[PDB]
Amino acid sequence: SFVRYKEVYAAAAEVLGLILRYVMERKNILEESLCELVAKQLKQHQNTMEDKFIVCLNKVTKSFPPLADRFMNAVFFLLPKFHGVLKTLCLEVVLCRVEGMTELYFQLKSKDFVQVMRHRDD
Amino acid sequence: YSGRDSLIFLVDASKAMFESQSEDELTPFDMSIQCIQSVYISKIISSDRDLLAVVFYGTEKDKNSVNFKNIYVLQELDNPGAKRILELDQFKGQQGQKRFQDMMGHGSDYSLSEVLWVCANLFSDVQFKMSHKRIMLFTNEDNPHGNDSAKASRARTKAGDLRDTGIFLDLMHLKKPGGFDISLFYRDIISILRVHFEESSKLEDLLRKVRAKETRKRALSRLKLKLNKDIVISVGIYNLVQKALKPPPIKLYRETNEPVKTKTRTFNTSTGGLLLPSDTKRSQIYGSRQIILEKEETEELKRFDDPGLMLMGFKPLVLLKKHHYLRPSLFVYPEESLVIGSSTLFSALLIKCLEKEVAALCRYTPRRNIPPYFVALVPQEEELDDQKIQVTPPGFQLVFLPFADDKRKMPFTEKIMATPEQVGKMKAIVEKLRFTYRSDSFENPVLQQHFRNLEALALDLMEPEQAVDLTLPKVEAMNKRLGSLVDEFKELVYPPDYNPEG
Amino acid sequence: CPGESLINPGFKSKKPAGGVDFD
Amino acid sequence: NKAAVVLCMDVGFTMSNSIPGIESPFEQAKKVITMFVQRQVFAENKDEIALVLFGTDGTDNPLSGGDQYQNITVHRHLMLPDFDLLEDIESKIQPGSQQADFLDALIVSMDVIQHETIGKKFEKRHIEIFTDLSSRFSKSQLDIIIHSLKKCDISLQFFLPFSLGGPFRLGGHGPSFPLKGITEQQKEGLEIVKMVMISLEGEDGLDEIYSFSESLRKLCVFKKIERHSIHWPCRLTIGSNLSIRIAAYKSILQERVKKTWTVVDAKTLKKEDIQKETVYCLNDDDETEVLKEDIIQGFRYGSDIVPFSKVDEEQMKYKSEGKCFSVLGFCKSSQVQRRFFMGNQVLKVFAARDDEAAAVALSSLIHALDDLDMVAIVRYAYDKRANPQVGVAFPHIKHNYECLVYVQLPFMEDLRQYMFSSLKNSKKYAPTEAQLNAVDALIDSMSLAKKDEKTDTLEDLFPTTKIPNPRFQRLFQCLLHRALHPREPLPPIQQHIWNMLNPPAEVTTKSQIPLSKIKTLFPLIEAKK
Amino acid sequence: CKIPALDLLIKLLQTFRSSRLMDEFKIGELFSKFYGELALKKKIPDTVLEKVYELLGLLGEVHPSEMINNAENLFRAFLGELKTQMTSAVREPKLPVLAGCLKGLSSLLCNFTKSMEEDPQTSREIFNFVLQIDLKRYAVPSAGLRLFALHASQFSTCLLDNYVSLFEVLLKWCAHTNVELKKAALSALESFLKQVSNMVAKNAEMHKNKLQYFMEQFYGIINKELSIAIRGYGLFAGPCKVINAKDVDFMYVELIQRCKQMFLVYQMPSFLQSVASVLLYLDTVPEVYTPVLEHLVVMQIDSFPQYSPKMQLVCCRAIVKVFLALAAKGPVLRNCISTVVHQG
DNA sequence: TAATAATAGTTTTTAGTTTATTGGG
DNA sequence: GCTAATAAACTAAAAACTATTATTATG
Repeated sequence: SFVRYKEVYAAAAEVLGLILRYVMERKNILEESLCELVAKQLKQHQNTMEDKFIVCLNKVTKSFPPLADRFMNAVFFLLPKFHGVLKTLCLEVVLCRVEGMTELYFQLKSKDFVQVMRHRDD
Repeated sequence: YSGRDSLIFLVDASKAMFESQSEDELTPFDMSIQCIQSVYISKIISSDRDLLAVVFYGTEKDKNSVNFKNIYVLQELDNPGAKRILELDQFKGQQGQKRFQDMMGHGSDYSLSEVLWVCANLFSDVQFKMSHKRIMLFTNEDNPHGNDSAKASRARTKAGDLRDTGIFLDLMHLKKPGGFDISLFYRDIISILRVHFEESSKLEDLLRKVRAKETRKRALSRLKLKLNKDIVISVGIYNLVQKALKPPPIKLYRETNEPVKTKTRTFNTSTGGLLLPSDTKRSQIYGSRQIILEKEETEELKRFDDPGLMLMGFKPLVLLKKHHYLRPSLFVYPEESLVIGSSTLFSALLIKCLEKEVAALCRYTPRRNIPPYFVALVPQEEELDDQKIQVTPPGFQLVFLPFADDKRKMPFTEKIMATPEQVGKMKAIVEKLRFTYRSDSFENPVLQQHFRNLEALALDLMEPEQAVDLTLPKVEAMNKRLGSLVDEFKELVYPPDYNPEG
Repeated sequence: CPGESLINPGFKSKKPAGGVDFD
Repeated sequence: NKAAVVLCMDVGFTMSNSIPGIESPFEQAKKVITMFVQRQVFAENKDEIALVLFGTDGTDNPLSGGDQYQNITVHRHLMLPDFDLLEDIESKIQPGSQQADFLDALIVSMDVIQHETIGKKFEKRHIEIFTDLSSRFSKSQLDIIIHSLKKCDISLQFFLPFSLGGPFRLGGHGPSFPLKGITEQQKEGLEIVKMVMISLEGEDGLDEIYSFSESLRKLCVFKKIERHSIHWPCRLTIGSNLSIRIAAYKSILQERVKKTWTVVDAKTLKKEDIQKETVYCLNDDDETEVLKEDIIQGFRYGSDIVPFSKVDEEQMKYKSEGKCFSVLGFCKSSQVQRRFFMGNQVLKVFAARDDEAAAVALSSLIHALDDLDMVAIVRYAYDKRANPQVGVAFPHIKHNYECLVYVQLPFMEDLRQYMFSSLKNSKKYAPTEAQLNAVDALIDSMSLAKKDEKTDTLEDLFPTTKIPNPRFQRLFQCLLHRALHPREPLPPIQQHIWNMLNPPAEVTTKSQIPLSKIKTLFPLIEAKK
Repeated sequence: CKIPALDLLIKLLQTFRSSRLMDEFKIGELFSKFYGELALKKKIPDTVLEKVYELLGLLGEVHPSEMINNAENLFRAFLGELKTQMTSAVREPKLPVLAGCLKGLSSLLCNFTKSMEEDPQTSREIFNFVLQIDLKRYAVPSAGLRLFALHASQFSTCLLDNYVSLFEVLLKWCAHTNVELKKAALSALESFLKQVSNMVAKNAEMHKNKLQYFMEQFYGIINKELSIAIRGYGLFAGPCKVINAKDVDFMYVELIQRCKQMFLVYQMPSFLQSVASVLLYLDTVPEVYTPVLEHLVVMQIDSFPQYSPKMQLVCCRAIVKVFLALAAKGPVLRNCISTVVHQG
């Protein structure tokens, strides 16, 4: 939650996402309470600012896809607002959601994918 | 600065809102039409810097970027404009509704998941700093999704997701003869016991036109009051009351209506060549001698102290004359941005001065090259109403002390008394005319009439609304309640031949 | 929320001007 | 109209000297007369001013018939002042060596007034004299002088180097001169002048004798040469069957400079050679010029702008029907707080003069409203083109007259709402007991009110409302410096201006220790400017 | 007027720098229109929008008399703007872009105007003296340095005072961060040194400044600072020919000693320029040094590589200077040039 | 090789004008 | 019976308020 320099919360997201990927080395689940804690921390004072929020969410989904379902609409809601690499960042948040194949076509076309894909950002 | 407010209006395109059990009353469609007209007029007056949209569901046709059937966006999220008002008014009335039904469908099925999707997309289109996301639905039936259990399930799932995403859904009761039937399908689905055969929940205020600028919260200046020279405390200065003035006009062309800019030039006379500020010399002629000076000395002669406050001392509230008023007062609040910990000391000093009933007199410097006046800081204890909402902010009232040369001399007036029975007559007259005054009771009729004319000409009305002036005394009622008392006191004081008018 | 304007969130509900009564 | 004012300054040597660390009474008197004359000139008053000097080395007056009114040199006769007068006061006025009776100077000055009040009229005849009372005087013409003043109605005000009734602050609070150092000549002169003006005026005689330093922060010097405020001839109305003629006055009114800064050339120093124009050219099309009247005002309307001429509004304006003052109702005085007193001036209203019935009615109203703790709601209209406004009328009774005070009141449009946090409920900002006690001690050491001995009355150590605004003083100081020295930098703010600006140093000495307590007990951190 | 205005104006600037003297002659009327538009009382144009001065700073045209008449008006406007901006008495030292713009216009205008022939020459010069901290960028100090370097000849007979203070402030400016500031300070310093050397050469009071300002620093010097002193000694060897000429070659002699330490790596061009100057002032040369200087210069030519382009240019300039110096002595000319080309 | 830091862009007064308009003589 | 300011409305103008964005730092 300490957003003063990027390394602080960046490395915090790094370690916590690694933990959530390798908690009990994916052999047991009772630390889901900690997943709720980190999700709340995301909700607490970060959805009101939503710039470091997307960064930490991106990293943790790079380390743990199944959490991002808690913010699908959220990560969709924030999509058109950004215009720089932030957009880019949110993009790979979608990449981790192979489990998100419920429906994305209507989302992306409503999110107006065609402009960002048409734009030349390799 | 903080976020803005986003409003979404979603009316059902069906048969229910175009019909009523009593056609003498307004159809739900049409009454919603005047409702949106009134709210858009109020928004234009107050906060035209926000986003408003119009969209319908249940229509036979559809039009939306999401391309959902029976979902037709009528207006995108935008600042209100007279074009929107007329675009809505052309469908107003028991003939505008027939037109709407003519070139626009209505009555088909729909999906609340679909409308939630399209409204979420529309809100997502806004890239500005938002704070409020209010969605107003317009239907009088909780059944249409109770018919299909899966439809209700997905609708309430999406509604929960939307309300968790900061979206606020509020319910507009609509006149259902069988009852709006709340608590059956809505309070479990809306973001928040009479079944509401009627519609009026707060539609009375929605239809009520409001004329107020309602400027958002802002800081006039964060001055930094010095105690002696170094123990200095950051404070915030606001004006909870501030004169509302007519916005300035807009110079435009009388043949294209576009605003024409103006450029202003200082130049020669003998030659007429364009000149520079260096060529400009301040002059002042006293008697027969002209003194020449420049601007910089003019503001430096107004520059004595740094922008801030310099305490003069402490004085009981009784030592100030009630008629001693110069300029409308200000409000002072503790500030912890520059000086941290000043809130504790502000609380301590407020408590101590409230106990000691002494106000703090200070030397005030608003900005650079500004005159330091004398300001009295009266304690202002917080007051809560019945619902415990702050009706009096906690802090200080900063009033201004006029100088000796800020007061004018008058011809001397003698003292002439009156009989106590005349005083009793005055008391009886006052009691016959007594009431309780509140600050929210009287407006500026001149401004209200100017407004009404402005919207009337914007709407191209044949006639403007007449402003109701509450500053006009009802002479007939006052005379009815007084009767004898007036001429009784007249005969008591004024001679029968000597009327007040010579 | 009670005592708040549904027209404008964050603002108190507005009531029509009461004029004057007599006691 | 016009005031026949003359100044009689002693050019004696006695006040040419002073205690070290205290400016000469001659010098302080020169400062006071310079500020008086700078106000006179820079206000461009139409009041003739004359200067008579007694105690001069020479003698120059029409009454010098040999051993009569000697050491009296008349410097200036009765005419309007000028910058030449200022420069003569600054330079031509020098400390002399002779002394003379001030009664002789009074007789000479009054004779000059009589010889020069002719040929015109005067709203007032006035004179001030600066003296230290250390010069011997012959108490012989006191009765004749008093009778002549009564028969010709000339007002007087006197000022002294020492206080009338340790630290020394010229033009500021604190003792001006100890009262134990006055010579017996000064004491006898003080008694003589006390009885003279007590007989001349009555009991308020002691109110016109003052000190220089206290007069530097007060309008007592100008208190007898001012102009009354014009009335507002109108009629209050109650219903359709009661109306009383009124004469309102702006008791409190913000002051502004009456001389704007004219712009002239940098070479010829002429406004004529430097005149003005404005240009309305199209924002596009290579700045094509829109004709001056072709522009028409419009107005912002939400997201749109509508063309809208002034003629349209003036024919659809909500007209105000003339000048009227209609009462709208009555409410309790407790229903109003000081934060709702709007407007930039205070109308201390009055009824029509010489209307005893109106006076009786207004007194009855004042009594009824005061006994009931009650106030009135009234509507104001200056004239047809004015903007109607609402205001509050509350009683105000003086020892010699009752009155009603009008202050304009706001509408809902003027109201704003800003939410706050309950500091009294702030758990993170609860003051400690030691901090509270230190704050209380500082307040005791800082208060400018002392409970008067043997009485319940309360005194003020800083009478702000009797001090003028110091923009004009420094303004005129720099103006005269530039006029006399248009080659030199502006003179800084004079020390007496700080003396009136600063509170008494005794309160500061009391607060010395509790201020240290506060700064030690509060961990206040700052930020970069 | 926004960032697009910024970029359009800089585009116009770089256009005049690139395109100039071919057909860009439709600008005098544009110049007058720009003068009028800046003279507009409406000072909405931000400090960033002040690059208009760089706009008005013009060198692409022959500048007919119209711009000549406007020049004095511009100059007094700059004096007023500088007086307004610098004074911290008004608590407004804000000159984020204005002062640099005035620098640019003065640089582009003084190339053909206002030499040392009148009083206001020192007046604007005074505005240069006031040149503490510039927020990690240091735009305007470097600007003043460049402006002085361009027209140091326009400030003569009035820069002689404060000589030690100017010298030390130049030293500190070239001894700071922002290497661009350092090189601008070096350019201004060398221009100042050239001007003062010329003045004291033509001054009959050269002894005064010599004993007051030059010998002190010259002996007190002993990084490029040493090479800066090498320039100083080489240029001040000139005036010593006027007074105590017998010492001149004497310093030249010890200069030889210096390159003895050098013989057994950027100070050599300074050595070459200094010896070129002294030989220009010298008349009789120790012939024992001729093979010595031959060996030194050919070793310098051998040491030409290992160099960045900048001091390659510096060293070639110094080589040209030494050739010009040796050009004064016919037999020395021919034999030295033959030997140097052979060995090289 | 990639992070921070003054920094200009919309509101809002407010000092100096500009309007004729009542008030008289 | 001989003309007379005046506050309102109108400007300019100046400051405070969020809101960003080169810039070294390091390599």
